[PDB]
Amino acid sequence: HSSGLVPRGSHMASMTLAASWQLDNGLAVRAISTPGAEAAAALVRIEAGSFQAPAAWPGLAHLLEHMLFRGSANFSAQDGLMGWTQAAGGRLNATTQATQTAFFFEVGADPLAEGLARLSDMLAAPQLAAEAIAQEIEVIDAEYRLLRADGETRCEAAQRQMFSGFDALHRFHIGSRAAFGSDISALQQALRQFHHHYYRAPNMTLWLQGPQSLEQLHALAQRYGGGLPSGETLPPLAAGQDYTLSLPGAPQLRLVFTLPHCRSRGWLRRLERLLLDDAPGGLLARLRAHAWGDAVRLGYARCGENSALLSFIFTVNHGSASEAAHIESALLAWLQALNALTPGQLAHFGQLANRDFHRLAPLDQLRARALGLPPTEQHDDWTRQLAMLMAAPRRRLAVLPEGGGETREIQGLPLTLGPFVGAALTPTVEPFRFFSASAALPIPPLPAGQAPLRHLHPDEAQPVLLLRPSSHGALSEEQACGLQAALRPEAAELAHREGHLSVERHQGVWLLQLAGSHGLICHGLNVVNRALTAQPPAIINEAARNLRHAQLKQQNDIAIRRLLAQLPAALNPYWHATLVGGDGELKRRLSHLLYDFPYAITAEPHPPVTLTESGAEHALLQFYPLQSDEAEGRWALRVLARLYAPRYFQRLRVERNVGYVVQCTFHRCTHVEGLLFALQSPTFTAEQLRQLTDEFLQQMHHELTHVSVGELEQTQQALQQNLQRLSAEPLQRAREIALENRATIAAAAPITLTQLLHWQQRLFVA
Amino acid sequence: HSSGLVPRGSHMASMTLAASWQLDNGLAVRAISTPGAEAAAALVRIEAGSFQAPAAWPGLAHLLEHMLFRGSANFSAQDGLMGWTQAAGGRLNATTQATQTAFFFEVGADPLAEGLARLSDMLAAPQLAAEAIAQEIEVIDAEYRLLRADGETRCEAAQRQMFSGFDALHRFHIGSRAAFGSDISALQQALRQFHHHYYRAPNMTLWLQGPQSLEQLHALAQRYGGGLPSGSETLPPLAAGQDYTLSLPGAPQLRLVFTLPHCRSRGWLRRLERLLLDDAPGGLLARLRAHAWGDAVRLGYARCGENSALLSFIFTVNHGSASEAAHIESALLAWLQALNALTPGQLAHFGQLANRDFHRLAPLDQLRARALGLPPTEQHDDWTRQLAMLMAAPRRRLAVLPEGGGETREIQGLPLTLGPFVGAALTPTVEPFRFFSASAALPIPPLPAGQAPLRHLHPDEAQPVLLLRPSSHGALSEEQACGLQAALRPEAAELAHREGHLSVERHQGVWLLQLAGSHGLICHGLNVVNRALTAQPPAIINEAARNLRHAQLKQQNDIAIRRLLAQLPAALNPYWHATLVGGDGELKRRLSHLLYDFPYAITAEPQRLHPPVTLTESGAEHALLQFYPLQSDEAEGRWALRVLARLYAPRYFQRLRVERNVGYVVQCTFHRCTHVEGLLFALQSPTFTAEQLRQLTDEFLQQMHHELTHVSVGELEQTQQALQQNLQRLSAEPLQRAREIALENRATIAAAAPITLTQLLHWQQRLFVA
Ligand SMILES: [Zn+2]
Ligand SMILES: [Zn+2]
Repeated sequence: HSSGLVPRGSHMASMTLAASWQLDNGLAVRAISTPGAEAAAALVRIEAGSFQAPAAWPGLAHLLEHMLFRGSANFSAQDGLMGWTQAAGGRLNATTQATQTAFFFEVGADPLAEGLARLSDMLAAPQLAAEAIAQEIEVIDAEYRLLRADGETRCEAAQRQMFSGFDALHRFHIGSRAAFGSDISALQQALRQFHHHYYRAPNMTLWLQGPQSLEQLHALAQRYGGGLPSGETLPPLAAGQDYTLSLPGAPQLRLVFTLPHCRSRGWLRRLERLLLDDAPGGLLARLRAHAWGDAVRLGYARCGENSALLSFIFTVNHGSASEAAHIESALLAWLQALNALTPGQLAHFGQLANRDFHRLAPLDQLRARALGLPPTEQHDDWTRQLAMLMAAPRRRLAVLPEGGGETREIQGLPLTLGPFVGAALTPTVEPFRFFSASAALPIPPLPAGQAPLRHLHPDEAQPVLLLRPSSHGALSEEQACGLQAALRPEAAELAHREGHLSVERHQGVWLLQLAGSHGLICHGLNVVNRALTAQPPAIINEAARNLRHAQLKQQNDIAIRRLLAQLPAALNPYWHATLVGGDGELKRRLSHLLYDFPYAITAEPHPPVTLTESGAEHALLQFYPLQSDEAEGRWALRVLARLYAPRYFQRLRVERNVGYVVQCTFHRCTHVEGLLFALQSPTFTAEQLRQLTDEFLQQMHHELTHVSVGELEQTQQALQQNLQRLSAEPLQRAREIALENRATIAAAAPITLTQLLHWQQRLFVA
Repeated sequence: HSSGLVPRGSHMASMTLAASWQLDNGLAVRAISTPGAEAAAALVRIEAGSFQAPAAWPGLAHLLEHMLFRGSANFSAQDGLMGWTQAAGGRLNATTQATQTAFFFEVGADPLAEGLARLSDMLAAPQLAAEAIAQEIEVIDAEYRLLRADGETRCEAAQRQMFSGFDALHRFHIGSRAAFGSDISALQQALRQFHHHYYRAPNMTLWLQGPQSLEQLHALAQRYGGGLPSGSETLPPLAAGQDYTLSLPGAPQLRLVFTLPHCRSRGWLRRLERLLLDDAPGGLLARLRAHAWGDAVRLGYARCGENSALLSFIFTVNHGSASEAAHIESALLAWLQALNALTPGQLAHFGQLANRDFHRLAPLDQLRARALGLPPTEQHDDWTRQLAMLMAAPRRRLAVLPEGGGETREIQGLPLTLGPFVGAALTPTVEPFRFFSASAALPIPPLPAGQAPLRHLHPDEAQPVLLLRPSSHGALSEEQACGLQAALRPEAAELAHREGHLSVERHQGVWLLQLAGSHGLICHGLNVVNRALTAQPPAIINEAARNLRHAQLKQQNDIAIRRLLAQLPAALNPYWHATLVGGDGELKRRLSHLLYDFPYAITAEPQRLHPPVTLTESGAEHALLQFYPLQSDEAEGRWALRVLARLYAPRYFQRLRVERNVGYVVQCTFHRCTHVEGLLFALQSPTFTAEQLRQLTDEFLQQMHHELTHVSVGELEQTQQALQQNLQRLSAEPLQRAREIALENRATIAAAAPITLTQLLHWQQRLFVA
């Protein structure tokens, strides 16, 4: 027995903390305190969506969402949450779904009260000015014309067509000039009645997440949540027909199960993490090995208080009938396999799934809690969930370029629906297998040869190896897809051992990234050399299907995103290697193992771009790069961006309705920093958009002289506060050290308006 | 629809992360990364306890637990975990339970690998030397004789007597000179078969928690957990038997014991506990106190086998009459039925409140809870099914009274005076319980015209804390203190739901009223403190009297060395002083006005030396307790004291506990008592006398008088660099952080650091020669 008498002084860990409340008005509150965090975020969810709009007002809810950003009893639209977030360099978005609606933002810690002040106000007392309604009728009709051509929007309408239950399921919900009406006065009282009936506190939930303490978060809830007003069932979905949908693009198989909507939905996040696992033995490895398919994602959509659709969305290869039957047969057997997961496997994959979640940004964590997949809990009723789903009614949507039927107006969208030509399911008897025990990491042999290696922040912890091609074009598009296909099994294995391996584009720059312990990078780099040398023909084929899918996906994007895709190639055989962290002996063993990397490793040693599109949509992407390498410039470009961005949006989006995409931002692309302008319009031509951007630049030429030195100091403090702090997670942190060089920049701060005005004109005149 | 094109680049929040693995060898690993934490901790739990010892070797497990801290293949007892935790100033302990055993430590972050090295080595390859066995038989037999006088040990033996199911339940498990026997080489073969059978990786779970990344913790778990043995039993559930009355000195108790399946999710028990211990009006404690049926409760949970547990509700009662016991059971059953009605919002509020108390624990204690106690709550845990499982479970009653009849008998090697349970009838229907649901806004209190003084450190800084403390030790009686607690305890629980804090607690000898929260909250709470504390109804003064007598009886039934620590503040020695630590000038000034109506005169804080204190006990236990106060209050002084204590602490332990078994309690530690800092020595022995123990401490101070000059400058530089890192950090929680600022003065203590040997020994002189 212990020989101690008095306990040693003890200091608590200071971890994440949660708390739940119900205000006296009926608002539910969920606070999450994350000490030390950079960002704070908030989200209000309302229990009403599209399905709750009156049958006579299609898209009423969509319109209400737009209009809440158009001014409230204590804030005009500019001083409201939209304009305040933009000045602040925050994030902000909202979503109207079938049965629920949500509004949410992300800012720095301190200005949280001001943000909730405005979120609370727009939710409680929107102006709903007839004049604003008139404007947003046009904005939605534009979004409606654009949505008539969107693959996902039409896929989701098609999926709902596979089920029945109630009228709203198959209604039009986007809205349109036709549907909103000529009587702007009767539209505005429909809005007021919807808002008055559903935007009550007993019908809302507020999530709060920031570095603030639970006590500070409670007070903000009481203060801003207390100022919301105080004061009906859908039947469940029944399975109908399978279908085929004809759409341009890579073919899909979407298996859609109709499920009850349970309170405990974290199991679905663990299911997602297993479904998306690339490891050998899993579902994706099997589909690729047989060239049945290449990717999957999970859709979950609540359709009512006790009714939901869960959709497994496969990108497939041939789109043939026997392909679909093999895929569905594989999914049902894999779901069976998941019954055998041991407690340790459920915990391992469950907490793997939750750390994918904790790595999202606050805004996106709150989104997932409110409308997406919650965090996993280790004592859910896993096998009871599994048995619910495998028995749930399920229908199949094949999406194909040629599919049959003729186009038809369904839910206000053009849907070409034809019968599903299915083959018989053939039992999948081959066993699936999943990670369980992690063995000791092999110790690779070192080559005698040796390649050059940059080593930064030596002998610091959490080492990261970054391998990148010399330039844009030193690695081809088809080679990347070959890299990703071959390393995908192995990166999955490394993720269980807590290593990271990825091959991804980061701001136009292909990076191979390797991180973990010292053993992990050594073993992993060895695995990379072998996986990429003798490439079996499955993986060449898969790489060719992935590239085809990537091309088809691009041709079917909206033009402004397609123009952004085209920016890297408009701005422009050896690789470079940089190790960030780790000791000297790590640097040297990696030096040897890099010699067996299949590509030679060498040691590391633009005028404005205008892109346009014409036709059914008009788009302008203007990139004004900074020619210099100076610290004072790259600082000024960021201060300029921050001052320009809210002005650009307010002038061209809210005042004049130039189009649905309106954005001026700082952007880095293939190591070139510069200012980005983006516009896409249904009416104005690309050249008309370039004219209005030039007009905005001329405006800024004379307006920034007059910026209150109050506004400038607050802007240069705010951006030095965002920027001096390197990232937490070491992959983002390793790029910021090796590539972006955030450190050297807040160095040149602050500066005078004379120096800023100087950098302005150097940037936007020839 | 959104008008953006490119995503704004964002940084993740750097929160807590968790991961689980299984090594090739079968070890389960559960990691928790706590970025920025000061401490790291590790626990290994082994699926074997006392019930698993062979019937022929009473106490084999207890001995194995003692003998694993006596050296292993790569580490002596001094270089091993015990001595190494002592050096680095960390925490260490172990527990053998009915069917499970755990070893765990807590240290600073960086040296975690060193501790895993030692922990791994002692779990895998203990020496188990005969000379140390025979030596440890003595320590345990002394622990046996002491435990035959422990109230809780005997209570836990009586509870098992109310159940049946398998032989080990009622066996003797402490061990004794008698039970261990004279054939020491046969004892050593028994240990080693026990170890070699149960101490293998497939039977072990490793918990690690620190500021390290998940990838680092994973690497450490591989390195040290992979060096554990490889290569790969049930007990039947428990039947209810008899109720009992157990006769023991001390405040009467009632213990209601439910026999349960041992399920895999037990976090619902932590929510039940948060509800059980809630002082709010409408709940269970408030009802017992309003009727003077009893004054406290706690929850016990004991795994007994793979699908058998005992859950025990342990009430400190008032009178202990048959009628009182039946009122308390009637209330508990009604209350458990009340918890059925909790809404999902109430389940989420109390479950997360519960987890917040879990997260206030130190790393070491979180790991203990996970492995052996109440895990964290999960918000979708079939609450009503587990409540329905509990309300349908067989249950038995143990009244514990100072005189209960029957006559002593030897049961589980313990003296137990079991009597029949005198049982009244339940009260057929009884009043409804109610629980917090909605939080209304907080009342704004009105100011008085008067005004009081109030310092104000760290102005206009967030998370303010109001500390009211009496002027000295005799400014508030141990009677009024118990009356303050009884009047605020209701009001403190309600502020806890709104996330403020209100406490009247003794902090290192200093009574302290603490209030923390928003500015609105402190004002409201301070106003409530005044109203609740002005006029106390006889109910509240009775409650205080019951609580005072309970404190007295607990004290005079504790182990001697603990009773002497309780006397140290008295042996060292009516207005109040007001401090605010954070907040506006307007907070300070309105607080200033609201303090005028504090029923005790507040004054401004004013601005001597104490000889050493020797406390002693003689009788069946012999205990000595010496506090050598530092008599100045210079910085270099209050630093040197902390260096010495760090240097002394393992030396005191290695010589007196290990090298000479001088007793089962042995400790040298810096200590701080009613504002006096100093060095504290504590010893308790079943053979040496208090004056003989004083002699070894006298002797020990001379060894360091000479030996201290000869300390490797690297060990001193190292000792001051670990001291300085830990000390310069101010606490996370704002209350501790408030005390450290406004009382302890932690910042100043390290201003003087480092120090050279000449004034370290200069300070050692003043402390002990005078
Ligand atoms: Zn012991
Ligand atoms: Zn829209």
